[PDB]
Parts: sequence; C-alpha cells; structure tokens
Amino acid sequence: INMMEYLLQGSVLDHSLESLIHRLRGLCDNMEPETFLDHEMVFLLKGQQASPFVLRARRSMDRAGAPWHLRYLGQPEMGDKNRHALVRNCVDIATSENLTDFLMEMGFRMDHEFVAKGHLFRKGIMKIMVYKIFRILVPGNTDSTEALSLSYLVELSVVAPAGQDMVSDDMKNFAEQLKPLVHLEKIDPKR
Amino acid sequence: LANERLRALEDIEREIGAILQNAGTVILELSKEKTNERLLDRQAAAFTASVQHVEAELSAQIRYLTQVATGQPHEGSSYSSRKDCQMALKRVDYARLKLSDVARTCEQMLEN
Amino acid sequence: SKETLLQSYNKRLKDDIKSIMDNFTEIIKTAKIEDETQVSRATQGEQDNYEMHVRAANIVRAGESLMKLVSDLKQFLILNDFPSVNEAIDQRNQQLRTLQEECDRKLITLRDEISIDLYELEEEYYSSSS
Repeated sequence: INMMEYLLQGSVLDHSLESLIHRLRGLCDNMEPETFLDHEMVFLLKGQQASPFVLRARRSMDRAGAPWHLRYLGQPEMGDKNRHALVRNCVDIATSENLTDFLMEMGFRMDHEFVAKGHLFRKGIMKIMVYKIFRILVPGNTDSTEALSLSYLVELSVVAPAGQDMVSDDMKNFAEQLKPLVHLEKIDPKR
Repeated sequence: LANERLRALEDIEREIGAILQNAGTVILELSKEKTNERLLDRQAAAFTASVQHVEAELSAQIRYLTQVATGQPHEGSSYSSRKDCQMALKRVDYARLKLSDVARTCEQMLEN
Repeated sequence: SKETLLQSYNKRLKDDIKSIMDNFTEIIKTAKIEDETQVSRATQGEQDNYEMHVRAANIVRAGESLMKLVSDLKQFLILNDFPSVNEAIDQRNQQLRTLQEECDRKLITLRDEISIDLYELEEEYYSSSS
C-alpha cells in the first residue's frame, strides 16, 4: 500500500532550550534521549520534464552498523481533508553501503550536503526531533563545519497509512501543549 | 530547588515582622513622650521596606509560575530500578539462610 | 485551565495589599486630633475606638490571608514543577543501581569461594574405602 506523512515545524532560540527539553521530558514517554548525529545528501535527476526527480540519502556517523536510508517525498496535497499539517506521500528504503555509486550510475547528481545534530523523543505514534543544522564546505571532508544560525529547529511528525482521520487533531492538541515556548504551524515549502 | 522553599518561609518571617513593627509604631504614637522622632521615622521606613519587599517577592514568584505551568500530570516515575533492588536484597537473604543451615550441620558433625 | 488560577492568585495578592494599605491610611485619617462641633464627644470617641478595633481585626485578617496564600503557592510549585521532579528521579535511580551492583558482587564472590571448597570436599570424600 501507500503511506502518508503529516508534518509540523517550528524553531526555538538556543538560550532557552533547557526549559523546552525539560518540558518534553515531562510530556513524552518514559525513555531516555538518543542524541543522534547524521550526514545527509540530496540527489537530483534532470530529465525531459520540467520538475526534476529528487531523493534524499542519510547516514549515521555515531553508530556503526546502521544501513543507509533513502527517502522520496512527493508534492503536498491540496485536498481539504486535513488542513492543519503538511500531508505528503513518502517512500522510505533501507539500503546497503554502496548507495552513492549506484545512484550516480543511474544518472543522479549531488546538489548539497549538511550535518544535523540534536535530540529525539517519542510519544505514542508521534516523533519529536529537535536539531541544529550545520554547513559543509570543502565537500570531501566532514570536519569543516560551521553553524548556520542562532536557533534550533523542532519537528513533529506522524507517518500512517492513507485515510486515518482524527490524527491532525491529536497533533494540534500536542502542539498546543507547547504553545508558550514554541509556536508550530503548517507552512508550505515555497518561500 | 529547595531554595524556593527557603525563600517562601523567610517571606513568612517577614510577614510577621511587618505586623510586629507596625504594632511598635502605634505603641509610640499614643505615648505623650514621642521623643524618638528619628526612630519613629525608622519604624515608618521599616513598615515601608517590609511591605514592598514582601509584595515584590510574591509577584516575582507568580511570574515564575506563569512560565512553568502546563496543566498535565507528568507521567515519569522510578519504579523499575526499585523492583530490581528489592529482588537483589531477597536473593542475598536466601543465601544467608542456606549458609546458616550448612553451618549448623557442620557444627553438629565436628562435635562427637 | 491554569491561567485562571494564577490570575486569581494575582487578584488576591493585590486586593489584600491594597486593603491593608488603605486600612492603615484610614487609621491615620482618623488620627488627626481636632476641635469638635455638634458631634457629642463621648459617642464618637466610643465608636472611633470601635472602628480602630475592627480595623486592627481587619489587619490581622489580612495577615492570615497572606499566610494562606503562601501555603497555597508552596503546594502549587512542588506538584507541577517539572525541573524539581526530574532531579529527584535521577538521584533515586542512581542510588538504587549502586546498591544492586554491590549485592551482585557479593553473591559472585561467595559463589566462587563455595565452589572451590565444594571441589575439595568431593575429592576428599570420593576416595575413601568406607
């Protein structure tokens, strides 16, 4: 079958992050944080059609023995079923450790890279992730990193099969539980 | 953490102090010989400073609560590690019982 | 909700503060000694004694109300304070794990000693003509 992803996004200043972490520890499940660290690449294939194909590939620099991960995300749906979150079509694949060579030989070209570092939380079927984006220059090395801004980014995500109503409502309630600190909205990828 | 409790009880102290010093002032302003008028100003200043710092502290505390309140039950807890430790203690107790029994049978064999 | 309770606390605090201040100002309002006119001296003397008595009673009631507010604030902060709760949780866990580790070490050493002797006993017993 096909799956769908519902998304909500926001940001927080980094001089008040401890209070947000304490609140998320108090609200989420009784599980210790993970502190992930991932490298990310974006591949683009430009054919005859105007819109090029785009794929994302991730890798874990912290835990050895974790397979690579592909991801493809389609255009957001304009249908008026759920109107409080980004609803998109997602396909995710676990792949062996020669992904770049095969993707290059199909015809894809790399576009840009970044490194993300942050924390991860689970609540029911909801995924909270709070991370900071870095910048990679001199693309051969992965130690030439500088911070991009003065704020962390916060994501609320739920992945579920098609249909499956009364999910955005629970996401709205959980977002409103965090209103005095972070303000999460539906925002379009365009500007 | 505990500092919050300490400050709250110190504020209790200052509440009763303000009542005491006000009673003192109104002792002074009935007696015919209200000579210590510099010290009458002293007790008026005590009234003043006391009332302001009390109200100051409570208003600050309310603001702090207005930034830490969320209206949810906070469902963390510490039960598992406590079960594990209790298990370990009764395992040691089992050991102590069996050891005493062996001790007595050896004790009775050594003695004929 | 929670905004209503906190704004109620603010209302109670400001009401009691202005009440005690207003009461003291009115005590000093009646404190001016002047000349009488058509007021029947003993009557207003007695009823001003009465008024200052009831106003001192109001002052005591104000102090007691502040005490009640302090107790309520003390109850509120401890129950809903996420940061305070976490510290207790991280200390209880650590203490319990240390105790568990000590017990496990003691049992393992005891088992090794008993095994050694157990080995010696079998050998000594199993080689006799009975």
